[PDB]
Formats: sequence, C-alpha cells, structure tokens
Amino acid sequence: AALEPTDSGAPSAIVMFPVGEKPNPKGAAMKPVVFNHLIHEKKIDNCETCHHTGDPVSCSTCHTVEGKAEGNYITLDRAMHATNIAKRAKGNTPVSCVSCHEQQTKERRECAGCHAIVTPKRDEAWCATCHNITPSMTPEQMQKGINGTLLPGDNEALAAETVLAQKTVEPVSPMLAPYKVVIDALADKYEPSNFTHRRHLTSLMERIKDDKLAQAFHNKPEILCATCHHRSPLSLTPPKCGSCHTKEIDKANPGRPNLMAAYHLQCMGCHKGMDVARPRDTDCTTCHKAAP
Ligand code: HEC
Ligand code: HEC
Ligand code: HEC
Ligand code: HEC
Ligand code: HEC
Ligand code: HEC
Ligand code: HEC
Ligand code: HEC
Ligand code: HEC
Repeated sequence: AALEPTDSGAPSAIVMFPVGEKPNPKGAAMKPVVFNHLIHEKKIDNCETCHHTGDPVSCSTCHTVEGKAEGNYITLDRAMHATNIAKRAKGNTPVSCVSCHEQQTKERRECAGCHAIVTPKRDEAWCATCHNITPSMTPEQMQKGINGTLLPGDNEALAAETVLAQKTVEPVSPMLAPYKVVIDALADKYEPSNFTHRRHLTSLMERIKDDKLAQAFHNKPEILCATCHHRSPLSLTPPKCGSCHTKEIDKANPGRPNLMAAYHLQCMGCHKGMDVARPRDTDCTTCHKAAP
C-alpha cells in the first residue's frame, strides 16, 4: 500500500513532469515518468553520481523543457536522454537516464555479450518503459505537475499506483526455440556448425534472470530472440540469416555482410564482448570441424 521509505529521504517513487515555463494547456507532452528512487539509491552508492551539482534537488529546477541559465540551457530532453556526454576535466561528469543504462550494458559482462551485437530499436515500447504513468492521472493533475503546484501527496499517490501496477514481461522459454541448429548453409571447407542454440539462450538468460534493469527493458516475450534474429518481426520462427545475407558480395546492400562474415561477426562479436574463453576467434575448428 505505502511504498517502502528511502534512507535518503527522497520520495520512494516520484512522478517527473515536463516542467517548463511556456504554458502547455493541452498537455502536449510525453506521459510523465515514474522514477523509482528507492531502487536506484539502493544500487547506485553515490548520490552525486546523479545529483551531479551536489544539490539534492529535482533536475527540472535547472533543466527545463526550453532550457534556462541555472542548467546552462541544457534542456530536460538532453538531461534525461543524452548519450554523448563529454568527460569533464574538473568536477563531476553528469549522467542521464539513458547514458547510465547504456553504461550498464557495456560494462557488465553478463550484459555486454548480447549488447555488443544489438542495435537497439528504441521504439515506442522503449520510451514507455520510462514514460509509464498510471492511466488514473487526470489532465488537471498533469497541468499541476507541469506548473509545479501538484500536492506532494498527489504526486506520491500517482507514483505508488503506477509502481504497484507494474508488471514485468516473462521472456519465452528457450524450450520454444530449437535445441540445436546445424548451420550448414555454406558447408565446404568445414563440417556444419552444430550450434548449441538452447544451451546458449538458456545460459544468457540465467545470468540476468533477476536483473531489474534488464527485466524492465526486455519487455516483449520474444525480445531476446532479436539479439541474433534482428531486423525482422518478433517471432518463434524468424527467417534464416541467409534470406538477407547473401553468400557473395551484395553491392546493392553494402552495409550487409555476406553470410560467412555475418555468422563470424555475430558469433565472435558476442564472444568477444563477454570475454568467452573458448572458442577464441582464432580457433577455426571448435565451431566447425575441418572437412575430410
Ligand atoms: C528513461 C530511461 C527514459 C526513456 C527510455 C525515454 N525517456 Fe523521455 N524522458 C525521461 C524523463 C525522466 C523525462 C523527464 C520527465 C518528463 O516526462 O518530462 C523525459 C522527458 C522527455 C521529453 C521532454 C518532455 C515532454 O515534452 O514530454 C520528451 C520529448 C521525451 N522524453 C521523449 C522521449 C521519447 C520519444 C522516448 C523514446 C524514443 C523517450 N523519451 C525515452 C526518461 C526517458
Ligand atoms: C540517480 C540514479 C540517482 C541517485 C543515485 C540518487 N538520486 Fe535522488 N533523485 C534522482 C532523480 C532522477 C530524482 C527526481 C527529480 C524530480 O524531477 O522529481 C531525484 C530526487 C531526489 C530528491 C527530491 C528532490 C526534489 O524534488 O527537490 C531528493 C531529496 C534526492 N533525490 C536525494 C538523493 C540522495 C540524498 C541520494 C543518495 C542517497 C540520491 N538522491 C540518489 C536521481 C538519483
Ligand atoms: C542546477 C543546480 C542543476 C541541477 C539540479 C541538475 N543539473 Fe544537470 N547540469 C547543470 C549544469 C550547470 C550543467 C553543465 C555542467 C558542465 O560541466 O558543463 C549540467 C549538465 C548536465 C548534463 C550533461 C549534458 C551534456 O554534457 O550535454 C546532464 C546529462 C545533466 N546535467 C543531467 C542532470 C540530471 C539527470 C539531473 C537531476 C538528477 C541534473 N542534471 C540536475 C545544472 C544542474
Ligand atoms: C546509473 C547512474 C543510473 C541512472 C542515472 C539512472 N538509472 Fe535507471 N537503473 C539503473 C540501474 C543500475 C538499475 C537496476 C537496479 C537494480 O536493482 O538492479 C536501473 C533500473 C531502472 C528501471 C527498472 C526498475 C524500475 O525502477 O522500475 C527503470 C525503468 C529505470 N531505471 C528508469 C530510470 C530513469 C527514468 C532514470 C532517469 C530519471 C534513470 N533510470 C536513471 C541505473 C541508473
Ligand atoms: C541477450 C540474450 C541479452 C542479454 C543477456 C541482455 N540484453 Fe538487454 N537487450 C537485448 C535485446 C535484444 C534488446 C532489444 C533492443 C531494442 O531496443 O530493440 C535489449 C534491450 C535492452 C535495453 C533497452 C535498449 C537500450 O536502452 O540500450 C536495456 C536498457 C537493456 N537491454 C539492459 C540490459 C542489461 C542491464 C543487461 C545485463 C543485466 C542486459 N540487457 C542483458 C538483449 C540482451
Ligand atoms: C543468438 C545467440 C541467437 C539467439 C538469442 C536466438 N537464436 Fe535462433 N538461431 C540462431 C542462429 C545463428 C540460427 C541459425 C540461422 C541460420 O540461418 O543459419 C538460428 C536458428 C533459429 C531457427 C531455425 C532453425 C532451423 O532448423 O533452421 C529458429 C526457428 C530460431 N532460431 C528461433 C529462435 C527463437 C524463437 C529465439 C528466441 C527464443 C532464438 N532463436 C534465439 C541464433 C540465435
Ligand atoms: C533481413 C530480415 C535480415 C535477417 C534475417 C538477418 N539480418 Fe543481419 N542484417 C540485416 C541488415 C539490413 C543489416 C545491415 C544493417 C546496417 O548497418 O546497414 C544486417 C547486418 C548484420 C550484421 C552487421 C552488424 C549489425 O549491424 O548487426 C551482422 C553481424 C549480421 N547482420 C548477422 C546476421 C545473422 C548471423 C543473422 C541470422 C541469425 C542475420 N543477420 C539475420 C538484415 C537481416
Ligand atoms: C552471446 C549473445 C553469444 C553469441 C551470439 C554466440 N555465443 Fe557462443 N558462447 C557464448 C557464451 C557466453 C559462451 C560460454 C559458455 C556459457 O554459456 O557460459 C559460448 C560458448 C560457445 C562455444 C563453446 C561451447 C558451447 O557452449 O557450445 C561454442 C562452440 C560457441 N559458443 C559457438 C557459437 C557459434 C557457432 C555462434 C554463432 C552461430 C555463437 N557461439 C554465438 C555466447 C554467445
Ligand atoms: C564460431 C564462434 C566460429 C569461429 C570461432 C569460426 N567460425 Fe567459421 N563459421 C562459423 C559459422 C557458424 C559458419 C557457417 C557454417 C556453414 O557451413 O554454414 C562458419 C563458416 C565458415 C566458412 C564457410 C563454410 C565452409 O567453408 O565450411 C569458412 C571458410 C570459415 N567459417 C572459416 C573460419 C576460419 C578460418 C576460422 C578461424 C579463424 C573460423 N571460421 C572461425 C562460425 C565460426
């Protein structure tokens, strides 16, 4: 009913609104964001990582929709989503919501294998992971949020209602995907690659099964399939790599590797990203035995 209190004295969960000084009477905006401060302060040790000026104050006090001098005119949009934040010579380097989450996927071995070969779509479901407010908020409450006159008890009630109705999407079972796949499209100098498809997916999922960040953004049941089966609709039976990646040079599609290179770059890309000890990329027979 009431969320767990924070040690910091920040609200446990917080509705964040599109704060600006230009009137916005029709509520032309994204859904507000309910930020779970409790979860974040328990995992991120230093308050100042986020509150980069040292002030434990709402970001929008300086970073408004239009920008303003207190935030060096860096807007709300930039503060919350920036991904190319320069390192600061002196003092703190700010983080945004998106940049820290990205750092998680690059710097953590259990994430960095898949995320070395994923190009995130960042579609509406990605936005909605944060832009996630309860349907109960009214347009009048939105206006007050924007204008800064929403009562703190109203903000917390909206935040708690939102948090308590949140549900994590369960990833499909690896049992609904092939056990092994005999990858023989190109077989010539080597035997087919007997790819341990289910072993792979099962191992990758086990290492992230309780991770709250992953759970939130991996938000379609078949989404982890797209790690490898990219650029096609989510499906239990996606098209073969070689439907899109030709065996030979395809000058009409210079961004697409040919099929051998497609396998190598994807399989080896993940192996390198999560520091897989065997097979090394220089080992030419562990993924496929030499042909007689
Ligand atoms: C969490 C990691 C976020 C993701 C993913 C996206 N947004 Fe976001 N956005 C976030 C916050 C914390 C805020 C501030 C609170 C608010 O709702 O204003 C924002 C703000 C915006 C804005 C500016 C305000 C507005 O005009 O409503 C825009 C235009 C915006 N966000 C757009 C947007 C889109 C289109 C996204 C998916 C491509 C998206 N955001 C993702 C946090 C997060
Ligand atoms: C990033 C992962 C954060 C960490 C770590 C901490 N805080 Fe935080 N805090 C963060 C956000 C995105 C927000 C919401 C701002 C909004 O627009 O509503 C907050 C909010 C607070 C507040 C409320 C401030 C206000 O509304 O004026 C306080 C008092 C606060 N945070 C304190 C605080 C402390 C002491 C922390 C370390 C123990 C801490 N925060 C960590 C993001 C993050
Ligand atoms: C005024 C007291 C601020 C508050 C509160 C927050 N930020 Fe801020 N931020 C402020 C300034 C003056 C600057 C420029 C600092 C510099 O060294 O240049 C910034 C910058 C950022 C950035 C970097 C943008 C970029 O480099 O393109 C981000 C991502 C950012 N701020 C985020 C941010 C968040 C998430 C805040 C609440 C947790 C927040 N800032 C508060 C001023 C102030
Ligand atoms: C690193 C300095 C972070 C910043 C800045 C923000 N987030 Fe984050 N987030 C971070 C971690 C390490 C985690 C997982 C915590 C755990 O217990 O494992 C998360 C998680 C989320 C989630 C999912 C859980 C939840 O709160 O519902 C979301 C939707 C999320 N983060 C949103 C979010 C927003 C809106 C932020 C900017 C206002 C933001 N995060 C900053 C690390 C960091
Ligand atoms: C392969 C089995 C994965 C593992 C292990 C992890 N992630 Fe993942 N992630 C994967 C896919 C296929 C996608 C979809 C990309 C898209 O947007 O279409 C994602 C998405 C995310 C996101 C959202 C995209 C982004 O902001 O970069 C986040 C924040 C995310 N994943 C986090 C995350 C973390 C923290 C992980 C380790 C605990 C992790 N993922 C593992 C595939 C896979
Ligand atoms: C990379 C780590 C993968 C993940 C995650 C998933 N699959 Fe996969 N799958 C992968 C490869 C390299 C291949 C070979 C494709 C080729 O054209 O050579 C496959 C194959 C399949 C197939 C076809 C099997 C066949 O007999 O031809 C299916 C039906 C399939 N994959 C389904 C699938 C699903 C549903 C996934 C998520 C649960 C999934 N795969 C993940 C690589 C990877
Ligand atoms: C068409 C529906 C595709 C299927 C099926 C697969 N891939 Fe793909 N891939 C496709 C495009 C359009 C592109 C080019 C993207 C660009 O930057 O222009 C790619 C690219 C790759 C790459 C290069 C790195 C990357 O951008 O991801 C690799 C390593 C790759 N594709 C491998 C690959 C494999 C092994 C597939 C079967 C599991 C596969 N692709 C399917 C389009 C399509
Ligand atoms: C991450 C998204 C991966 C992709 C893409 C591929 N592999 Fe992989 N592989 C991965 C890990 C993390 C490991 C270590 C074992 C574990 O799960 O902890 C492996 C290991 C292998 C091995 C060794 C033994 C085995 O488990 O089968 C082989 C021969 C192997 N991988 C082959 C392989 C091929 C042929 C791939 C593309 C079709 C491929 N891997 C992709 C992680 C990932
Ligand atoms: C797994 C991580 C691999 C490693 C390491 C290497 N190769 Fe590979 N290669 C892999 C796959 C999944 C495939 C497709 C197999 C098929 O028959 O469709 C391939 C394919 C080739 C091919 C073309 C097929 C053939 O001639 O049999 C060649 C010539 C090839 N690979 C060469 C090669 C060499 C020399 C490697 C060590 C540097 C090497 N591969 C590593 C997966 C993997």
